[PDB]
Amino acid sequence: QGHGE
Amino acid sequence: TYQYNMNFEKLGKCIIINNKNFDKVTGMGVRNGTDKDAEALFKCFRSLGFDVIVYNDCSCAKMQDLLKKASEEDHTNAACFACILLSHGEENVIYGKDGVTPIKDLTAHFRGDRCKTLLEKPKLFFIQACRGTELDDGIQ
Amino acid sequence: TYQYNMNFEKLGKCIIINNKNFDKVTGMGVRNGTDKDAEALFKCFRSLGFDVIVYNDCSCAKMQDLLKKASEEDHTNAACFACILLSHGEENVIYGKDGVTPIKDLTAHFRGDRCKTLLEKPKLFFIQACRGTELDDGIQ
Amino acid sequence: KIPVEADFLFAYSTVPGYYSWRSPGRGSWFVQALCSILEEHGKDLEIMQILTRVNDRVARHFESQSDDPHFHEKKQIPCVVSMLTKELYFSQ
Amino acid sequence: KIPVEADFLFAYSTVPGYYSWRSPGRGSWFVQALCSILEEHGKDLEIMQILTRVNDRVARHFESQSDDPHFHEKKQIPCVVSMLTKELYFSQ
Amino acid sequence: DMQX
Amino acid sequence: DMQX
Repeated sequence: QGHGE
Repeated sequence: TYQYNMNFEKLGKCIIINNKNFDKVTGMGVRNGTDKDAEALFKCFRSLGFDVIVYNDCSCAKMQDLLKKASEEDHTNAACFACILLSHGEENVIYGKDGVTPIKDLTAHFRGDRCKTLLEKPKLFFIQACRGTELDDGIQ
Repeated sequence: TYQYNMNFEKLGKCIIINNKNFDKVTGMGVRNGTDKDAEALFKCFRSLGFDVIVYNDCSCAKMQDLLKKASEEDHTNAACFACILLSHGEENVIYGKDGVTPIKDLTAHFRGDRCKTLLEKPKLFFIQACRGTELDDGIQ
Repeated sequence: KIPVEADFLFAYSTVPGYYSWRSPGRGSWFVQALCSILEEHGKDLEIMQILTRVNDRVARHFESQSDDPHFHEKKQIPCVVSMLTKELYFSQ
Repeated sequence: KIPVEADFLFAYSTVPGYYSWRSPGRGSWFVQALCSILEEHGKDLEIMQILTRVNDRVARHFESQSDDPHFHEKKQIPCVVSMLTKELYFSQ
Repeated sequence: DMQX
Repeated sequence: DMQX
C-alpha cells in the first residue's frame, strides 16, 4: 500500500 | 522492501484466552462483559483471515502449555501469529484462574531462536488487563 | 483529521542530555562515542526545525530540574516537544553522573495535567541507555 | 543473523502502572475500540495506523461511570510496544 | 477530558532487560541508525515508519565485536512505545 | 464500569 | 563495541 497524507 | 511478506497460504494462527471466572483463593471477581469481547474479537480476527480458537478460564499451566505448543507447531506456510489475552492482571503479569504468570514467559516461546518457523515474521499480542492501580483522572 | 496539527509558529524544543562522565562511586565508565552521538543528533534535529539545546554531564538533580522547568515554559506556539537521553541505564532508570533516577519521573513532568501548553501535542523521548544486562545472541 | 527479540508487537489496553476499564454491559474499552477500527480498516491500514486510531478512540469516547466518587469519570490510554522491523498489512 | 498519560512516545534503543550497544569510534547503534534514517526521510515519513525502519537497520546492520568471547557477535533490537493518538509528520 |  |  501507500501511506497517504 | 519495507513490508512484511504476506504471500503465504495461511494468514496465521490466533489464540484467544478468555478468562471470566477465577478460583476463590485468588480473590479476583468475575470479569462480566469479557464474553462480548471474545466473540467480537473472534469475528474480527476471523475476517482478517486468522484461524482462531478460544480457550476459557485457563489455569496458568494451561496458558503456558497452550502457547508453548503453539510455538512448536509448523508456521512455514503462515504469514504471522497472534494471541489475545483477556483477564485480570498486574504489572508484567497476567491472571490464570488459579493465580498469576509472567507475560514474559508466555511470549518468549516465540523468540526467533525458539520458533524458527516464525522467524522474520510478526508475532502479535493484544493484552486487555490491568497493569497496576493508578487512576488517570484526565484533564480538559 | 488523523494527523497532529503542525501549523504552529514553531516545531518545538528539543532537549539533549549528553552524559559522558560519571562519578567514580557509580561504577560507571566513560561513554566514549557519546559526543559524536550528541553532535549528529543536534545537527539532525536542528535540521528538522527544532530549537535544540544540549546539556552535558548532568547530575540527577540537574536532569529533573532542567526537564521540570522546560515543562513550565510556554509551549502554546510549538507543535511538539522532543527530548533525547544519552547515558548509562538499567531497567526503568537512567544514570546521572550522580547516580540513578526513574525515567518515569523525568517524563512525568509533561503529563497533560502538569503541562497544559503541550496538551494534545506529541511528546517524544528518544533513549540511548541500557535497560538490563541481557545479551541478544541472535539467530540464522 | 537477526535479534531473537525482533518482530514482536505488544498492544496493551493501558499504560504501565495503570488500571484498565471494562463496562460490564458492553465489554472492555480497549476491545470495543479495537474491533470498531478493525472491522472498518483492518484490511486497508498498516497495523500502527490501526492501533493509533484505537488509542484515540479509547482516550476520547470513554469515561468511567460509577457511584463511587473515587472511580468516577476516569480516563484511559492504550500502550503499543513495537519491535517490528517492517510495515504490516493484513491483505494481498 | 483527555488522558494525562496520552500523546507520549518513547523510542528506546533496546528492549526491557537488555544491554544497548555503542561503538567508541562511531557512536551507539541506535543513534547512528536514527540519524541515518531521519536525514533521508525525516520530512516525508510518519514517525512510526521512521522508527520501524530504525528497528530494521539496527537489527540487520549491526553486530558486536569484542576480544572477550562473552561479548562478541551479539545483536540488538530497539523498542518503540507509543501512546500517540494521531499520525505525526515533521513537515507541512 | 469495572477494573481489570 | 561497549555496553551502556
